[PDB]
Amino acid sequence: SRIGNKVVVLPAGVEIKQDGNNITVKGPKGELTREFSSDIKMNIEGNEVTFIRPNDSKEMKTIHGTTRANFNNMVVGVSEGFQKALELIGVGYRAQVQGNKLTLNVGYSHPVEMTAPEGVTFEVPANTQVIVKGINKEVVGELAANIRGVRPPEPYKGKGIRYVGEFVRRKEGK
Amino acid sequence: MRTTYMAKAGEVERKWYVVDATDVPLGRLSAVVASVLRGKNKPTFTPHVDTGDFVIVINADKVKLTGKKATDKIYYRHSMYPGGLKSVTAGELRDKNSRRLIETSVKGMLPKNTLGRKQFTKLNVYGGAEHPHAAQQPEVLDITNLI
Amino acid sequence: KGILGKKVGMTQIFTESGELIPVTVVEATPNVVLQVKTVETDGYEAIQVGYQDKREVLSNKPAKGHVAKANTAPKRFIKEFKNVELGEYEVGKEIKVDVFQAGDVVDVTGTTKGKGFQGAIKRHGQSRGPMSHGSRYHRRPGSMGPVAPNRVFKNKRLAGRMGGDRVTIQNLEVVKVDVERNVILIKGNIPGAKKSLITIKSAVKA
Amino acid sequence: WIARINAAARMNGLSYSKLMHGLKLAEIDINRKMLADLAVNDAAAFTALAEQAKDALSK
Amino acid sequence: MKVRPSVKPMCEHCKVIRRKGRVMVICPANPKHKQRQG
RNA sequence: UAAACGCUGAAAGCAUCUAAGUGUGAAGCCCACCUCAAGAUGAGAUUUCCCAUUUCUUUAAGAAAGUAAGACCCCUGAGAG
RNA sequence: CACCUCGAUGUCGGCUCGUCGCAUCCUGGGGCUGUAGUCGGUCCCAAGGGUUGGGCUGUUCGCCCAUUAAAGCGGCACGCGAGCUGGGUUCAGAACGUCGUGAGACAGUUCGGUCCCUAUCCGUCGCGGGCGUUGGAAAUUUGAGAGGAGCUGUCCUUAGUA
Ligand SMILES: [K+]
Ligand SMILES: [K+]
Ligand SMILES: [K+]
Ligand SMILES: [K+]
Ligand SMILES: [K+]
Ligand SMILES: [K+]
Ligand SMILES: [K+]
Ligand SMILES: [K+]
Ligand SMILES: [K+]
Ligand SMILES: [Mg+2]
Ligand SMILES: [Mg+2]
Ligand SMILES: [Mg+2]
Ligand SMILES: [Mg+2]
Ligand SMILES: [Mg+2]
Ligand SMILES: [Mg+2]
Ligand SMILES: [Mg+2]
Ligand SMILES: [Mg+2]
Ligand SMILES: [Mg+2]
Ligand SMILES: [Mg+2]
Ligand SMILES: [Mg+2]
Ligand SMILES: [Zn+2]
Repeated sequence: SRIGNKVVVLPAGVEIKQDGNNITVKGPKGELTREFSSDIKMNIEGNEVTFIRPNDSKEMKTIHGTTRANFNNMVVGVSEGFQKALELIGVGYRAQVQGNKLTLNVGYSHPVEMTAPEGVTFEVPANTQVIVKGINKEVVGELAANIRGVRPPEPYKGKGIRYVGEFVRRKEGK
Repeated sequence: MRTTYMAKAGEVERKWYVVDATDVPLGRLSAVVASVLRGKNKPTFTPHVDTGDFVIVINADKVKLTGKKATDKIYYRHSMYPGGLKSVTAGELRDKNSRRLIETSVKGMLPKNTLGRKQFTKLNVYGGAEHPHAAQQPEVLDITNLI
Repeated sequence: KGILGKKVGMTQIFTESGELIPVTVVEATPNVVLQVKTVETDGYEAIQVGYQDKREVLSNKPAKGHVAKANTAPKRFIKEFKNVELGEYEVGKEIKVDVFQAGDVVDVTGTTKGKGFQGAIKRHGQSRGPMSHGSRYHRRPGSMGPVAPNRVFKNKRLAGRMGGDRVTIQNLEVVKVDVERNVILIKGNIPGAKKSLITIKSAVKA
Repeated sequence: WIARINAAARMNGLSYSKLMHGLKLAEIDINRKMLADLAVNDAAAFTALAEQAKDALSK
Repeated sequence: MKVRPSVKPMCEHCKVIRRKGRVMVICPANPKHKQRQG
């Protein structure tokens, strides 16, 4: 039971480039780079990569797990990417995307406009559903969190923007 | 017999030293520099005469601040007007005005008198690795063993 | 955009729709760019500007030499304008009132009229003491502070010389521009006595 | 005198405390006044004293 | 958020953690249980 | 940046706003706006002007005495006092 | 308690002038709610600014009237009398109730009752002279640093929408 020890595979044709630090990963979706710690040692097989720590100190255990998780996220994002699904609920709440721009009408006197970075895209399969899709898990989560915070869910009537499937406790406001 | 040697102003030669502050704790750098500026490193030291050597500090922007000093060490100053207390963190000083950071540190360690202020003037701090005092032919002063 | 002029005086003007507005008449004989300052030679970007041609007997050889570059007569007033496009200016170039169009919002700088030595009541708008009921405290500057400090805190405002200070009025309006007469009509009132120097600049706030 | 002796000892590769301890071991009784005088004036003589002190410390 | 010197779990869902050197109790079930030490 | 809210994330297979990494966030903090300000003895910077004179001592960063650029005395005054 | 002051440290309230603390009255940010909305309650962060005009009373306080976004709480010799006032405390006069055989007194009231000082030093607000700033001059300047400012209502619209 240890994320740091668990091995990481390289699916499909994902490739990794090494360096003293700043490991890079490339594949169908794109490229990514993270400056991993200089203490955790990464061992590379033909398709498998594993991580080793010098000792069993608190700091080494912690950093080992973090680096393994970061590297695994990079690989999975490069292979398949990440998506955050948001489901806005409201009488006239709607969303629509013109390229990298998301326009939201959620009851405010003005529409809300959001701009994705080059590494992210908005799907908007319907006017009430949005999907933030990207390669970097951090950026995908950050953009999804910002969209939700534009108008977070409220308990009394369920209105607002929600993460798809997230529990939203509801109060029986009289 | 009253034969103790006493230095005279202008007879003693003051050299020029270059000190690299890269990744050196602020206080330890200041302490060694203060001793050099006072002249405590030379046998001819005379307390009532200036006999120390000039010092040039480079890479002041890379001075080291251990612990949370970068965010928690606060430098205060009062304008002498009511409620005129101003503050700036050591980290902000390092980022924007590193010369002031080193100079304040060294001022604290020099004597608070005419001789001390004159000795302080012999200091020269520069963020970055280059200084304009090549004409003075300064020599490197390793301090790794002095800190 | 900026220019230097002379505070001619105050009058009023009828605008369209018949409204009556007070204006200050500021005359600005074409100013001359006397020097251009750059980052290379001076460390900052600005243009030095001269105004109000001066009789030769009133000038010095150094002053005449300085203006020799611009190739003009000696100037009484010289000031530097910043936050402008150095490319559009060069030594010897002239600046006229037509730089500003009617309806432009500008900041006007001057030197306030001098009131000389004045008491606290006038100088700082402090309150008087009662004039009757046995009061022997009429126009005095109030207490000097608490006992504990054994001193008086700075900024304890007292009597002294009043006026003569550099004052800027922001967001005035250029009511009209008369190029033939080198006149600018600015809605409102501006600091300084008549014939004093005035500095018109495009409002920073805008 | 102590300050001047310390400076000279550092230049010779030794601390003032080490130098005084070494001189005591080596049986040297030259006092601080004479030591400081040598440091300023007779650098060679002070160096010889420092060498003897270091030898005594090593032993 | 209850800011008190004594922060303790109130239901089995309450979890005690430390953020930025401060003790905190976070409960996904009942937001009233949210506590910070101060 | 505060409180607060996070994103990613292990220690602790989970969970987790934090340990690393990364973001939002107040009439507050630093700017932004206005004024003073190089006696800032750390006395800064730019443009322009004058020109290397004479006598005597001593190699003196010497002394005094005509001046240059310029300033002032004095006199007429106020927008200043 | 009795440690400084009895070869004197002026004692309430008010006025003039403020300054500071935050345990925050309004405004700003946020969590929880027995938070539907409008209102709120409680807690957290926040001292930038603001935080009233009267009737009564010497009053502080307090009550009341009418407003305000709010009408904060405190320190500074219960700040500030060589800055002001002197209504009260409190001198000498006189009177009431009361006490005393009495002179007188308060376990109490009421009317009337001298508020001195030309600023030496520091400090504070303004203004000059000298010298310095390394040849002598005339202007224009950067900004180390410092000060000022910092408040807020109502209405319309979004929308009688959520
Ligand atoms: K100067
Ligand atoms: K007494
Ligand atoms: K107060
Ligand atoms: K609340
Ligand atoms: K405040
Ligand atoms: K009253
Ligand atoms: K008095
Ligand atoms: K007094
Ligand atoms: K004194
Ligand atoms: Mg009044
Ligand atoms: Mg004092
Ligand atoms: Mg309890
Ligand atoms: Mg006793
Ligand atoms: Mg006495
Ligand atoms: Mg608080
Ligand atoms: Mg009446
Ligand atoms: Mg008092
Ligand atoms: Mg007094
Ligand atoms: Mg009787
Ligand atoms: Mg009478
Ligand atoms: Zn709970």
